[PDB]
Amino acid sequence: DKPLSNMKILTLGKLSRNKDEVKAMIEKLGGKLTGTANKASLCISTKKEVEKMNKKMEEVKEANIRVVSEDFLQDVSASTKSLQELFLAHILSPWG
Amino acid sequence: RKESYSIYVYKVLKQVHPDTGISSKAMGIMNSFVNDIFERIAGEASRLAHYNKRSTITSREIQTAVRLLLPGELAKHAVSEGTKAVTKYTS
Amino acid sequence: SRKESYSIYVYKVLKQVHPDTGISSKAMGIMNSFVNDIFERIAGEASRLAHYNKRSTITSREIQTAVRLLLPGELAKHAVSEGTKAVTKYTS
Amino acid sequence: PHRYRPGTVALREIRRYQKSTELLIRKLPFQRLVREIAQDFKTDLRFQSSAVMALQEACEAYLVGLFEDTNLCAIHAKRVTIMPKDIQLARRIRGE
Amino acid sequence: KKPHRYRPGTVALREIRRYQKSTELLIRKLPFQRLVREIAQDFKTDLRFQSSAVMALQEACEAYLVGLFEDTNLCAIHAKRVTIMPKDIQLARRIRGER
Amino acid sequence: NIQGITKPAIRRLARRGGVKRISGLIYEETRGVLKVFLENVIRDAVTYTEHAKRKTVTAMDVVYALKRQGRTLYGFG
Amino acid sequence: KRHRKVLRDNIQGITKPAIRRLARRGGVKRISGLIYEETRGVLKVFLENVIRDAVTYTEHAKRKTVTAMDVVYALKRQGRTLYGFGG
Amino acid sequence: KTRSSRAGLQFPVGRVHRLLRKGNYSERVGAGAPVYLAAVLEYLTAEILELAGNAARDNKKTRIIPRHLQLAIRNDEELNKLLGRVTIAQGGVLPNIQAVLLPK
Amino acid sequence: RAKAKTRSSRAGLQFPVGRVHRLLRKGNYSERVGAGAPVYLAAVLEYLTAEILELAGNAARDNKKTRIIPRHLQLAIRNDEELNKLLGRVTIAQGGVLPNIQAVLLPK
DNA sequence: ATCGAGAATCCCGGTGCCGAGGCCGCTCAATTGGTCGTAGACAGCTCTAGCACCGCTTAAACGCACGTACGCGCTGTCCCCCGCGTTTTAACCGCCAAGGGGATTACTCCCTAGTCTCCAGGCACGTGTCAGATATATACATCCGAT
DNA sequence: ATCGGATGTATATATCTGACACGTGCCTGGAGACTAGGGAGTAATCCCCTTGGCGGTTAAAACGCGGGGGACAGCGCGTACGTGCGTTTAAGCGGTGCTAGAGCTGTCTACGACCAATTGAGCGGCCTCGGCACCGGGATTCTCGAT
Repeated sequence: DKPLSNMKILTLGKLSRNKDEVKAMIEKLGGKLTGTANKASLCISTKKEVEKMNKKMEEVKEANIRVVSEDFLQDVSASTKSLQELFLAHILSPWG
Repeated sequence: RKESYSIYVYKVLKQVHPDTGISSKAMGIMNSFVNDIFERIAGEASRLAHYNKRSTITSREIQTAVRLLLPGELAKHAVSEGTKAVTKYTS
Repeated sequence: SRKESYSIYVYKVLKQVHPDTGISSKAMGIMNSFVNDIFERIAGEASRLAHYNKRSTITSREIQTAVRLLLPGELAKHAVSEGTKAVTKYTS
Repeated sequence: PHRYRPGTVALREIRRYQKSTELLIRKLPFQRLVREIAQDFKTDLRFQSSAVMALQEACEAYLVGLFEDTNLCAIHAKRVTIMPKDIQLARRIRGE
Repeated sequence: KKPHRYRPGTVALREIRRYQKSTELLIRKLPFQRLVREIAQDFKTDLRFQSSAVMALQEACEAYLVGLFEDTNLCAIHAKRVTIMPKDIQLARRIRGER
Repeated sequence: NIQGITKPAIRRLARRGGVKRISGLIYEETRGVLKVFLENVIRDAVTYTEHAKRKTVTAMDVVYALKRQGRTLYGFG
Repeated sequence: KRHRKVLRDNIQGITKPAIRRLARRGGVKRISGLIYEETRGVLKVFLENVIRDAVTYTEHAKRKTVTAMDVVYALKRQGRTLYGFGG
Repeated sequence: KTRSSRAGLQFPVGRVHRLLRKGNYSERVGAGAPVYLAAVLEYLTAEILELAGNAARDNKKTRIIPRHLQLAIRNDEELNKLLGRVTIAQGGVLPNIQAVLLPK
Repeated sequence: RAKAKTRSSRAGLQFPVGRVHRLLRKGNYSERVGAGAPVYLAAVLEYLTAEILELAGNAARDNKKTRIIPRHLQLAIRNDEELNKLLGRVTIAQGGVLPNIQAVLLPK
């Protein structure tokens, strides 16, 4: 099934999985990748972008776009968990 | 004058994707595809009859030719569709 | 019970190309396989040609064509010459 | 002035020509070649226009598939540059 | 006096000259036949074989692997290796379109 | 005539084939290969045409030539 | 009444030196030790396809015995036509 | 009535029987053969057009075009296995780059 | 009646024009089979058969055997370019392979 | 580098055997030799689509420069695989036994070729709407120094 | 590593045209209702070839042990091909117009399916002997560690 069916997903900064793997996961889950800071439903990175509060993640914060770890998509693929749990039990940002 | 499969293809398209249409080139490819698969199954059904000295292609030569030509789940599902159809047709 | 094979005609042809030479039963079995394969290729192609042109009859013309398709190059020209020479002789 | 590095535009071209479906050889010179080759097997021929389109679709598809096999042979040799020996290998494995 | 030893690859060449000259079936008959029965029982239980049907299966298999090894050998030589390796088999099969 | 298959046209084909870098000897090699490929398809198609007593080569003549060589081409049939 | 116990692991019946002999006939001078399991994989895939088709010709005939003709027809349709067992 | 309607098929059972007889595939053709064959052709037709319409819907386009047929047939393992040697006019090829060819 | 005369003997063929005509009908290849077709086909089969046995007997002579055996058929076929082209996807039982070592594999 | 052992190969020749060539019955399938219906060879007509050729546009092919990253020849070195001696295990061969099932014959009846009559399906061909091709401006996605 | 610039890309919005979806008339092929004869489903019998099994020999497999030569990493450098510009040419287009020849039509006759009576040709069996295989011993080739 495709949980991200209509959703836009921003990728920021360093990732352990490469860009094409994260894009392939977004596609397999039905969502759309972007690089634009202010129009996504979810933002994705390692801890680094929120840990630094990088200028691009400050735009994500002022947009109130909730942030998930790179590996939190692995659970979105691997389990039956609800979207809210995947964005609350799994979250990086204090905003959302 | 010039027969084809095009309207039956279109009726199948209306069953699987009601909103969808099909370009003339794509419809020409479906006519090509249906004729190829038909020639494969009929050729192999013929060869099955000759190896067994049978005069007749029955539903069973078709079923075997299909089990030979198709891979895996296409083969299993195709045989089920043939079984369903001949069952339904019989009454 | 009664089988049939090309084996005697294979043997006759052998005596004509190489008088002194004999042939093993396994080699003879291979020639019977080969003769049947080539017969089925040519007859199969001649069937398609007839069908494509709406002709109900396979004739010498369909065979002569099927041979130019199936055989390579010089092997084809010789086969076509042999096929021709045999039919003109048989016409007498 | 600005400049892309070697191989960058080649990758940009791979993405482009894999995304599109148009025939890639100019029509008229391909048609002209077909006439020269045909003229030897029989003089005074004519072609249906669609028949030359079928030949172009065949030749382009065959060459593209051969170039994919050729690409593997160069990669196997640890090259990225294809070379005539790669074509000759691929064709010999195919038994052409 | 040191024992006589051929240098490496020298006997391998002599084996190639031997096994290309001969027409013998190179796989042990009985283990090949057990493999056929072992595979066959996945499609239909309690099958039987004409003895010649097993011979035909072996002749096919030996020809098929020999041919694949020739293509594998070209793939190794093309990479400037003398040694065949699994990537050669994977290449040869992919260019044949068996995968 | 064969040199009318232009250098960039061969590059475009190699690009569709995913090829990144191309040694220049490939163009003349590919022209050779293509001419062999066309010779066998045309000779078979022309054979079907001439069998049918036509002078005009049909799309079907090409389709049958490709189909007997196993390079089965849909869409023109 | 009788049966035989199910056969196991007979793929390892294809001995290391048997694979070497096939490669020697195939003109191979040196063999990396990783080739043998890969080769067994390929042979098993080949035999699965040929047997599946042959068994299907046997089933179609309503026979229980696989014949040389069942095998020849399988090989023929797979484009690996074998002479010496037909006719 | 019609043989297609007794079978519940969209495919043309009557035509299929006539083509089986007229092609010289055999001396005789049993009444169940064209029913089974029409069912199999219809199923395979639906199985392709299922995927082709999904490929079209993946994209923005609403009508199937040769590109969509090619992407469907090559993405699916079993259709690609069934159609391995077939060329599709105007198909192009799968988006596919070997990883060795990329930067870094 | 006149004395019976085989169609093979009218054609100057060893191959059986009668059996070939029978098989062309019973193989369902067409509705009808024209009277020249089995002669033409028999001549072609005969020519190719003679062409193989020609080369096979030569290979047997070169190998100093009076009897053709499957090995000589394989060698004779793979030694002719047009036969090997006609038979490139055929396996010969008991054939073996051409004697062939890639030149790079030989010692310096 | 050219030169002695020595190891495997290729080469005589006596044996002795079983697979191939030949010969004989004889069953049946090929031929001889008569209808007759129709496939298809041939003549005529017609109209469409392939070829020819024309002038203009502008996309594409070409030729040139240049530099960088690739191919690749070179060296080291590390370990794998080959070659060779020993142990062992199972393949192989002969021969034994039972009986599954493959091959064959014979019946009889289901069904499918075949004819005729009927009509609805599906084709050829009109036609109007709207999917998507072509801009056209726009807001990214990602590459390349420069730090 | 970040960051700015740039520039190639994919994205909204707008038109607009020609391709496809639908509607129509009709004509021919499927389908309904027969008929009838032969294809193949089922029984029954036979015997053959398959599967199981046993004991003995010895060929091959598995194994262990060196050690040298091959894979492959690293790397120095010569060059050949990628990216980009200015140049030029020939592909494309949309035009016209011609006419060869693909296509349908109508006739009629050459031949090939058909039947049936007839007989030699090819197959199934029994030989018997000579081409081959098999050692046994022999000379020749080619390899290797000397030099």
